[PDB]
Amino acid sequence: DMEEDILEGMRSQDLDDYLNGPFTVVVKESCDGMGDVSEKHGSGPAVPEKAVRFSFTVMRITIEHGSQNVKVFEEPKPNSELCCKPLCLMLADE
Amino acid sequence: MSLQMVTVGHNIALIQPGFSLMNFDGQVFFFGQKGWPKRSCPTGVFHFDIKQNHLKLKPAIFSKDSCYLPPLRYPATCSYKGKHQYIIHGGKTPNNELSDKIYIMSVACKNNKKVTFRCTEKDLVGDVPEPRYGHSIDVVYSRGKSMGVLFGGRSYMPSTQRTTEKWNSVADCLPHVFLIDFEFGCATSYILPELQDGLSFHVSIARNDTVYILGGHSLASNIRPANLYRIRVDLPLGTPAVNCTVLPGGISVSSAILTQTNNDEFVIVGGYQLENQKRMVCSLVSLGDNTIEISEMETPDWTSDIKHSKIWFGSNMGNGTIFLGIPGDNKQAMSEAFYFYTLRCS
Ligand SMILES: [Ca+2]
Repeated sequence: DMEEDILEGMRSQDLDDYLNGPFTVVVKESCDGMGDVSEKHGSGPAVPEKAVRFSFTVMRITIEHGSQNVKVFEEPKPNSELCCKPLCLMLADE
Repeated sequence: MSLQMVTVGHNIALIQPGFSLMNFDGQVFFFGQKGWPKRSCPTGVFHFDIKQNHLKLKPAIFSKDSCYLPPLRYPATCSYKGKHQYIIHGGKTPNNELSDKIYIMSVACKNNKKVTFRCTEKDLVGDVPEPRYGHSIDVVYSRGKSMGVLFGGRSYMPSTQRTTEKWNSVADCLPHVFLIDFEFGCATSYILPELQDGLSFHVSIARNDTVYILGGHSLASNIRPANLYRIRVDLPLGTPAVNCTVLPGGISVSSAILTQTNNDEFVIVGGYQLENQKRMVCSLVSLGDNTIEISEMETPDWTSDIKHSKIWFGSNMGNGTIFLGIPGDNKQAMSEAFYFYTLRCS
């Protein structure tokens, strides 16, 4: 999904636009709760219903050209909300 | 046939489906708590004392030279009275792994109203059975020598046929019979042509030369077979010998709880009749020298909560008393998630 961003990454560091790997992809791992999600309109407090997700984040991407590593991608807003891709969702208590 | 409600103290949450109730000299003990061993009670076992129908759960420490054990959520436990000690094997740890150790549980000092267990472990050699849950273990004696039987339960797929789209799947273990030696950890498996399919959650009664494997649930066919078995065995000085017969008059019963009412007389209280609905009527089994008789009893009166619930679970305390458990209805939204009763046979 981040195709053009990795190509513009190696253009901006002035490598070839065509290059085989290997790229090393440093990936952040995170799992934390989500508190409440109950949609009980009114009547009476139906129940709690705590849910929790499992997620990750493509933090940075490096490559080397023979001898030296070079950073072709760095994610600018790391602990954001737009870049925390969901992997698993469950309606289970933490 | 006298149902009685019991109330629980403050550590009510440690009861989960699949506990174990050990018995030692008329005293009861709890095993298989929830989560891991906490900060308060480091071992996992507990005193299950009931007085005036308001139970408590006091801890119970271990010995100096024991082996601290993970809480097993569906093991096979038998009473091996040869001293007095219980035998735990296999089970299901909190990480949903399946352990493969034999755990031997005995008392080392009971005084000043405080006990001290001496849980040591034992490993099997020979035909080591693959780790499983839902199975049952029993000891038999012959020629002045003791031997333990072990029938198959159910377990995960092996390390080849297990992919992560179906990582938590289960399959019935191979229906052999194992003969295990508690003296030296020797196990020799024997395959029986009279035994066809795997079995899980059965009831196992032993009288000194035989095991009455009644009921049990079939997974690969998804039925409950009504074929009560009888594994008449024999132990010579040289090689051991096993035998089984197929008998008529079994009942479709799985995950029912077996307890001892009189000398050589046992009772069966409700497991599951079909997969969707429940089992309400209870059964009485009386043994003999060579015979086996099952019989109905007088259907003890249930509360409307039991007659409306979908599942229940429990074990026996040993003195002809079954302890069961009902999950509380979340539709009322005011519950402690597990109501309880106790069942006095007498
Ligand atoms: Ca949080």
